[PDB]
Order: sequence, then structure tokens, then C-alpha cells
Amino acid sequence: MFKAVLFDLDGVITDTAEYHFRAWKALAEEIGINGVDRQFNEQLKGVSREDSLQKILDLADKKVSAEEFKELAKRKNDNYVKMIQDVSPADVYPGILQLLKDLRSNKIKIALASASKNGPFLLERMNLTGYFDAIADPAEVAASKPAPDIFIAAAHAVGVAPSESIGLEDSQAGIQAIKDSGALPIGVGRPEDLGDDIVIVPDTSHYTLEFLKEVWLQ
Ligand SMILES: O=P(O)(O)OC[C@H]1O[C@@H](O)[C@H](O)[C@@H](O)[C@@H]1O
Ligand SMILES: [Mg+2]
Ligand SMILES: [Mg+2]
Repeated sequence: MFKAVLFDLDGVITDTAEYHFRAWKALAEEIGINGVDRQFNEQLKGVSREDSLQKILDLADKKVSAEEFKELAKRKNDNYVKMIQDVSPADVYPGILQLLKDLRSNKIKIALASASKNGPFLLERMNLTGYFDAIADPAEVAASKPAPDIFIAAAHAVGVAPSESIGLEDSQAGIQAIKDSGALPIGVGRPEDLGDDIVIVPDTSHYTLEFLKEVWLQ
């Protein structure tokens, strides 16, 4: 049986992937880049704040000063932080709270593997911090998603091998990070976006301990 579950946050625990998208789009448009639509944004999910800005700039072949780059990333984060102030426990995605209770029941470790620096604030907003055995700090890993390091670190933090862990993720970058860590990915979203080669569910109600069950056993 698997011994840990490694959770992405944005788009898995709650609908904050939508907020990051709206904030990145607004920022891109402020600098004249209009190509951040939902399809492009699939490239930004699970990517770090600086990496995301760089992808947006690269899409446009745009160069900015180092001072401007720093201000832009800060500008987007300040906007996103305002956007998330009223997130509450009512915003937890369906299935998630029960999954956390069911896992703790069954002595299965729970770790956060979010690229977001705002993750601990969000778990507090949703009254979920007490479910987590560890939160992997994304500032502490040398490489961000799609590198596997955050997932490896999360598994480590709870004393469980990545090979004995399931990783939940809504993004292309994150699914790749889970594959490369040795953990078993179960994505949430559209196969059109996330692939036909792993188990993908349409929404988080599917993330039951029974199903993780089911998938692990094969
Ligand atoms: O800017 P933050 O909060 O540190 O978030 C970094 C990243 O966190 C990830 O969880 C999101 O999928 C990305 O969209 C986001 O860019
Ligand atoms: Mg995500
Ligand atoms: Mg605690």
C-alpha cells in the first residue's frame, strides 16, 4: 500500500489555479502581451513565479530590465495575494477535506508539494494546516517543477519513499515532476491537457481514499 500522498495545492485543494491565471493574464496585458489565454496557461500551471513571468516574456520575445522583472513578479504577487484574502473553508474542492480525514485515519502521511510561496497562508485560510504532516518549502529546493525535487522533498519530510507515494496534480509541469520523482501521479483535469498515459480524473470528487486504493492496486 502507498504510505504518503503528496498534494499540489493550486487547482487540486482549491480553485486558486484560476486566480493565478487571471493575475498572470492581467500582468501580461499590462506589458502588452496578449497571448496568455487558457491554452497557453496550461504551460504556466505548476511553474514558479519567476519562471512563469519568464515564459510570458519568452512567448513575446520580450526583454525587460532586471529591475522591471523584479517589479513585475512582485506586482503580480501583490495582486494575487489580494485576490485570495477571502478564501475560506467553503472553497475547499469537493472530496478534499474527507480525503485528508480518511488518510489520517489510515495512517497515510500527507505532505504539501506546492510551488506556491502563498501555500501555507492558503491552507490556513481553508483550515487545512492541521491535516498536513509536512509542507515542502518551495524556496528550499534547488529546482522547481517540472523538476521532481519538490515531490522528493515532500516525501522525504514525512519519512516515506517517493516510490511509496501518490502525487495529486492538475498541471503538465507537475505531472512530469511526479513521474520523475518515482511517485504515482493521479491528475485532475482534462486528458486533452494532461495526457492519456496516466490516470486522470475530471474533478476532485474522484479523489477518494477508495479510488487511490483502486489505482494503487491496479
Ligand atoms: O507566486 P506563488 O504563489 O509563489 O506561486 C508559484 C506557483 O504556484 C503553483 O502552485 C501554481 O500552479 C503556479 O501557477 C504558481 O505560479
Ligand atoms: Mg496546481
Ligand atoms: Mg500542524
